[PDB]
Amino acid sequence: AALLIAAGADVNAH
Amino acid sequence: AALLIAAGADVNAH
Amino acid sequence: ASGSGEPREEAGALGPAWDESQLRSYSFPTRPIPRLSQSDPRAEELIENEEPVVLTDTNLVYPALKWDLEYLQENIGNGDFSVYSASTHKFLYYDEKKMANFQNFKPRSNREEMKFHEFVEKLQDIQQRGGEERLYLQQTLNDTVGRKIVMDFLGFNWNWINKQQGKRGWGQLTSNLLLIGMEGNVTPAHYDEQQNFFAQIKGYKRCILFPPDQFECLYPYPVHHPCDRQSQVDFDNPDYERFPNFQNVVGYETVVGPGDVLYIPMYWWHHIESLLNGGITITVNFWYKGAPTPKRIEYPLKAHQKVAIMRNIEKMLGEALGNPQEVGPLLNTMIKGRYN
Amino acid sequence: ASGSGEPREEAGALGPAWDESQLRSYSFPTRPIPRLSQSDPRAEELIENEEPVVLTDTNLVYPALKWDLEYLQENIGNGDFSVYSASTHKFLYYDEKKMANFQNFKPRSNREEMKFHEFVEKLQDIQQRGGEERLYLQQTLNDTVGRKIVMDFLGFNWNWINKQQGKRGWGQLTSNLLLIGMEGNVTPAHYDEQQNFFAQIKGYKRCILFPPDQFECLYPYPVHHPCDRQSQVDFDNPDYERFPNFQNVVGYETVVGPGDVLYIPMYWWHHIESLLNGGITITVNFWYKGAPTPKRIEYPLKAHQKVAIMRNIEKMLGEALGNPQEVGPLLNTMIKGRYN
Ligand SMILES: O=C(O)CNC(=O)C(=O)O
Ligand SMILES: O=C(O)CNC(=O)C(=O)O
Ligand SMILES: [Zn+2]
Ligand SMILES: [Zn+2]
Repeated sequence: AALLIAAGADVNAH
Repeated sequence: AALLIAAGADVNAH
Repeated sequence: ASGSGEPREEAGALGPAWDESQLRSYSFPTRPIPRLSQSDPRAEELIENEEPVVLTDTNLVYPALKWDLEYLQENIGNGDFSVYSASTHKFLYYDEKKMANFQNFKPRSNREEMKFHEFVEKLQDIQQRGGEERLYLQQTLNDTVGRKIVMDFLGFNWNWINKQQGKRGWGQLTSNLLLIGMEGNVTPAHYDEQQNFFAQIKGYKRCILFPPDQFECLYPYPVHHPCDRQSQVDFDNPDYERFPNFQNVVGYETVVGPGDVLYIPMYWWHHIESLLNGGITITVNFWYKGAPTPKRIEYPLKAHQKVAIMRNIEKMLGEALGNPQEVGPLLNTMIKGRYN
Repeated sequence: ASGSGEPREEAGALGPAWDESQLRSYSFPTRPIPRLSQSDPRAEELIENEEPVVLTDTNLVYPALKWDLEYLQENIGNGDFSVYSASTHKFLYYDEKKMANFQNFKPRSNREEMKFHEFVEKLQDIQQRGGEERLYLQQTLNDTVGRKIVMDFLGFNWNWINKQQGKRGWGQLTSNLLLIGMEGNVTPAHYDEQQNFFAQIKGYKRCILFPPDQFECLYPYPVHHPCDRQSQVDFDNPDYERFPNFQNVVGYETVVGPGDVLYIPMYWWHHIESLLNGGITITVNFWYKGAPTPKRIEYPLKAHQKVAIMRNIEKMLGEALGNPQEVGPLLNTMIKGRYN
């Protein structure tokens, strides 16, 4: 449950 | 990956 | 291909064990499950590869071949036995713990605990009055059985089946289910998450198996629904609009009689019916936890591993969303216009 | 409702900052994003509730308001800058690491590293020859910038934004993206997984935001596809057959000019366009990792939490199947005739 909700940090930057 | 493939043990018995 | 093949001849010129008219009519084709001796290396190869096979000479439940209602009533003891009752020939299994999730589910069959003698009486009463009611006794054997049944159980071929367990790396025996049904009873298509040696004792059963890779043709209920692991398709009246790929299903079938043992591999769909006008049937099954998942997962994955992945995704979503009812809507949102 | 509202009047009676004809025409309705002073408690309430707001008087990037191409070329140093080139006004972002998964993907825009003076020259050359080519410089600020730019960067209102970071419990500043674009350039709709203070420096940009609960109307690409987090819908020519719920989308919009700061909350879709015939635009953004997930998860879940669940399911499946291409087929098998 806590594992699934964990957010990422990806943004539009190469 | 290993966590997802883990099988259960449910059968038709009440 | 041929279904159960030309019926076998009973020893002593006692005639065909059954005839074609005792089998129900279905819309899909089938091929035969092989019937082999347990000493045949081909049989070992099939079990090793988790494919079904009928073993004709295991003597697995040899002492139980004398079982009938009179003997069992006298000796099976005074424990409770689960007896399901239905107004149809189909006895669809439902998990009573999951019925809280789905309040709109009303099972067709009903479970009543009773003593074995009360079960015999009910059958006797129904037969006497020509009633359309049907009963199916399904009870796991336990320490309460009488002394005669203990001796019989002790006389099973534990030498042979313990060797199978070890050779296959299976877990321990989880239970033996005693199955006593009326002629024509049907257990609809479903899969179990354990390995099964299915030991026929009295009467004849037609067993139709489907490999795990036919998941997409058999449409199981949602994992949180009470009928988890059972097919949604009505084999007697398939709804091809809802279940279009049921038009592509292909099975393996056989008819097992007294003394036969059918290996039903874990995750394989099976539909089981007691032959019409064949009398009562008696079966005892043996369930073993499957072998552990190998530490080095090997690609490509097997079909049953993909089934296990799908089950776990469904289980995890139900827990993370806090409600099983929201699983469907989220999955739909995930794929619509994205993966479909 | 009204879009960006009646254009604002520039001080000193210098006329409207822009007019309606500099905005592109789209099929959906929009309502205004509020424009508030940073001392307005309503602004604090909106940021606290992760809703967008335009702050008019932060002085966040006050020293950068004097920036133009001549100043930047003289002082931004001799580092490399990522410059995207396209034959269309739409600069769709793609993750170059994920292009191995999808071999059939051919991006429309192209990234070329160059020195800032080479970037100015290209723009100058294109303008001189009346070419249809378009450029968009997008480079994160780093230690290589010249001494003048350092002093400018040091002069940003770190007092104010550091207080925001602490009040909101956000993680640390991950980067500042310098964005220099041509009139008419468009960054198509997408969401980012970080909190964003979007600081406008030169020219005007129209920003269209959609809340995370409009996921089902905006059809992001698959998580493993290079255009992960970007909408599949072509806003200029929406395919309602593939994307039917795009007929129900509703946005929030505003036009930001020099000195404005737009809070783009994590997970909110945003479409950003430099006004037609408005000259070059300059923006510097500030990205902060979101606050940690609370230990006691509280139900009902928020929309962005459901987005995060869907992303993780997709990620896990790709790893467990050993190939991203099999994600779609397995998800389809999971729901067809079961959940849809
Ligand atoms: O015999 C029946 O009617 C049903 N049996 C089973 O499903 C089983 O043994 O796994
Ligand atoms: O300004 C643009 O064209 C795009 N900017 C962003 O998507 C952002 O800052 O997160
Ligand atoms: Zn079964
Ligand atoms: Zn963005």
